[PDB]
Amino acid sequence: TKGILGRKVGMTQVFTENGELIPVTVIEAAQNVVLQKKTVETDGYEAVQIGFEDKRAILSNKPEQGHVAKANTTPKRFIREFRDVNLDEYEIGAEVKVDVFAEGDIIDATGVSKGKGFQGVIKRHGQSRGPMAHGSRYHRRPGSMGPVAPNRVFKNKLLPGRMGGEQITIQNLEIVKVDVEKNVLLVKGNVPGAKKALVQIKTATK
Amino acid sequence: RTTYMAKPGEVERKWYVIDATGVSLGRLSSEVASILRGKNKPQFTPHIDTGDFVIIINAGKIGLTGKKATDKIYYRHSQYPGGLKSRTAGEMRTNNPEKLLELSIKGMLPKNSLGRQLFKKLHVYGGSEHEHAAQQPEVYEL
Amino acid sequence: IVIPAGVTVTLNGSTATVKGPKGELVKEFNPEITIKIEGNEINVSRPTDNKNHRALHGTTRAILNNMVVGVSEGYEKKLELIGVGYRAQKQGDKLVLNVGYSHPVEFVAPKGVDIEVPANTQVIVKGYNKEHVGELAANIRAVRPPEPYKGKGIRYEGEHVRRKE
Amino acid sequence: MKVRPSVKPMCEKCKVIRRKGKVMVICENPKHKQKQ
RNA sequence: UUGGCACCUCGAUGUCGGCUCGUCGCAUCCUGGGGCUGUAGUCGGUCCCAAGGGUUGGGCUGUUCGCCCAUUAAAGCGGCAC
RNA sequence: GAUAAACGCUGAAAGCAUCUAAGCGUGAAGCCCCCCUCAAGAUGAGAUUUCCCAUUUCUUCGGAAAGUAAGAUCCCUGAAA
Ligand SMILES: CCC[C@@H]1C[C@@H](C(=O)N[C@@H]([C@H]2O[C@H](SC)[C@H](O)[C@@H](O)[C@H]2O)[C@@H](C)O)N(C)C1
Ligand SMILES: [Mg+2]
Ligand SMILES: [Mg+2]
Ligand SMILES: [Mg+2]
Ligand SMILES: [Mg+2]
Ligand SMILES: [Mg+2]
Ligand SMILES: [Mg+2]
Ligand SMILES: [Mg+2]
Ligand SMILES: [Mg+2]
Ligand SMILES: [Mg+2]
Ligand SMILES: [Mg+2]
Ligand SMILES: [Mg+2]
Ligand SMILES: [Mg+2]
Ligand SMILES: [Zn+2]
Repeated sequence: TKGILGRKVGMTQVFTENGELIPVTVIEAAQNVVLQKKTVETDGYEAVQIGFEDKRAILSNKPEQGHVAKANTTPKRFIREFRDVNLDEYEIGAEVKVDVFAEGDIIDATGVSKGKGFQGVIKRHGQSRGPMAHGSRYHRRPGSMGPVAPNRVFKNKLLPGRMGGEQITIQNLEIVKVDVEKNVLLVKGNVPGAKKALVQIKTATK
Repeated sequence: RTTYMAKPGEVERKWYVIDATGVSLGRLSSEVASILRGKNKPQFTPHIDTGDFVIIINAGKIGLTGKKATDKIYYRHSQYPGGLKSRTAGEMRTNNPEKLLELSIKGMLPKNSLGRQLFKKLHVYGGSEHEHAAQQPEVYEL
Repeated sequence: IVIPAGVTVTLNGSTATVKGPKGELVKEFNPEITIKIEGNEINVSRPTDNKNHRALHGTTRAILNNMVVGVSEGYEKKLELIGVGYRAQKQGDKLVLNVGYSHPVEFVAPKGVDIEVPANTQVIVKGYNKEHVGELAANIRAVRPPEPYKGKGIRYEGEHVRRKE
Repeated sequence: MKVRPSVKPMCEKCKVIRRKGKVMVICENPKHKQKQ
C-alpha cells in the first residue's frame, strides 16, 4: 500500500492510445518527505507520517521546527499519517515521489469537499419541493418533523445547516499518467475539494 | 444529637483484589457493591463514601449459570430510531469481560452522584495482572 | 472393551491417549466418569445413577471402543458415483469430482484421512478417527446427494435411495 | 416438513423424538416429517 | 374492521383525501436460505428461517377503496391522534 | 467470523435406532466485522512527536499577584471559508 499528498491543480482531459477521451484531475505532489514512523511498540499502531508542501519559517513555530528537524527537512504545510503501509519502505527524511504509483494503479482519493455554507433540505438532502402552484404555500420546506405520539422529533430529522467541507473518499480512481519531473499524477475523473485543495492519494483498500 | 457521622477522608479506604474465577456474575457483583459502598464498616455513613477500592482479576473466568452465556442479552439504544444493539453475556464475557462486570456492578450501586463516584473505585481485568501494585492491594475472600 | 496387539491405551487425569500402528488419538472425557486400565481389557465406571451419567457411561465406552478399533484395523467409508459423465479423479492430495456442475469440485483430506479412488465411478475414505472419516465422506456425498427420479449422484455403497416416477 | 402443534405418528414407521427441546417425528416416508 | 361502554378533553384535543417527511411491526410482496410436493426439466404449490435493502408511472372518481392501461424483481399488509 | 431454518457426522440415554444428552461439522440479502463519516465533555477527558522552562515581589502558614517563555489573540489585507 503506497500513499502521497498532493494539491488539486484542476481538471482537463487526455486522449487514450485507444482514441477514447477521458476527464482527469491533475494532482501536483512535490515536496512529500517522511517525517515520523509510528510503531506498535511506541504508538500502538503502524503508520508513516508524511509532510507535504514547504512553508516559510515565519509561518512555522518552534514546536513544528523541532519535529521536522528530526527528518532534516523544512517546516511542512500539511502532515498526514498513512496506515496499512510497509514501514520497511520509508526512511525518515526520504522524499516520496509520484512514481510510487504507475499508470493503471487503482487509488482512493481523500479530501475535504467544497464549502457550500448554510443550505436547505432541497440542496443539502435532495428532498422534494412542495407544489409551486395550485394554492401551495409549501415550496422548499423540510416536511413533517414526525408523528404526534412521541411528543418530540426523532434524532435524524434532516434539516437545513452547513453543507460541504466534510472529508470524502472517492474509491477506485485509475492513475492515467505519472510525470516525475513535474511531480504530477493524472487521475481519471474528479476528486473532492476546490482548486489548491489537499488530496491524499493512497492504494485502493479494495 | 450524638450519632457519629464519617467526614470525607476520615475513614481509611483500603485496596482489595478479588479473583472472579468461577463465581456467579451476580454473587461476585452483590458482594463487591457492598465493599464499594462501605456497608461492611461500622463508620458507614450514607452520604459520605467510606468504602474500599476493588480490583477484580480473571473476569474472563466469571461464572454464568444455566443458558445465560447464550440467552442473557445486554441491550444498548443509541437514541436514533431503531438504534437498539444487543450482545449476549457469553460474547461479552469472551471479548469485553471488564464491560460485563462493570454493567453487573453499576446496576447494584446507588443511582446518584455518589453511586457514580463509587463506580470509579472499581477496576476490572479479564486476566490475572493489574498495574495497581503501588496501591499495595490486599487479597479479599467472598 | 478388549485391547488388541500394538495398542498402548494410557490415561492422564481425565484425557485418554491411544497410540497404535495405523495412527494416534487424544480424546478428553468427563472427569466423574472414571475408566480402569488393564494389560488386555478396559472397563468404564459409572459412579452415580442420574440421566447424565447413564448416558455419558455408554458414550465414554462407545468412543473409547471406536478409538481403539480406530488405531487397530481402521475405518473405510465407500461412495459410488451414479449418472452419465460422473467421474472422480485423484491428482496429488486433491479428490477432483466431475458431477455435472459447470466447475469441478475438489477435496483435500485432513490430517489422518486418505481418499484412494480404484475406479472413476467409486471413491473410498480410509482413516483411524471414525468421525473424521464420517464427516469427509458426508462432505463428499453433500456435493451431489442421490436424487429420487433416476438415482443419479454420490451415494454410500449400501445406501437405500427412495425412487419416484 | 410439517410444522404444527399436533405432531403424532402417521404410520407404524414414524418415530417420535426430541431435538433441542422440540418434539418431532422422523420417518422413512419424508411426508411424515413433523416438528412441533 | 363493524360494534358495545361513556372513563379524559365542550373557559375548543381541527375532522376525510392528497402533498412533504418519514419511522416502526412482521402475519414477507421482491430479493437471500431451506423442508415437503400429486417436485422429470422449465414453471409452480405449500410450509419454515429471514425486516438488510427494495417495493412504478398513468386513466376515472374529492375520494379512501376499486376497476382499468402500461410496466416491474416486486408493485406487501399493518401501527404511529385512521 | 459466529448463527437462523435446515442438513449432517460421531454418539449414548434406550445391546437397536436416533443430528444431541457429552462432542464435531456444514449452513442466509439477516447478526458481528470488513467499506465510508463523526468521535477523548470516552469528566473513563487516552496516545505519540516537538517546543518552553523552573523568574520576581509577597504569604508565619497554606497560597496569593505580576512581569514573562513557548505559544496564542486583538487589530488589519482577504477567500478556497
Ligand atoms: C369531528 C370533530 C371533533 C371536534 C373537533 C375539535 C374542534 O372543536 N375543532 C375546532 C377547531 O377550530 C379551529 S381550526 C379551524 C381552531 O384553531 C382549533 O384549535 C379548533 O378549535 C373546529 C374545527 O370545530 N374538537 C375539540 C373535537
Ligand atoms: Mg463556500
Ligand atoms: Mg416530485
Ligand atoms: Mg409561493
Ligand atoms: Mg417522552
Ligand atoms: Mg356510569
Ligand atoms: Mg384551556
Ligand atoms: Mg416470521
Ligand atoms: Mg379527478
Ligand atoms: Mg387522521
Ligand atoms: Mg447416527
Ligand atoms: Mg461457517
Ligand atoms: Mg445484494
Ligand atoms: Zn410415517
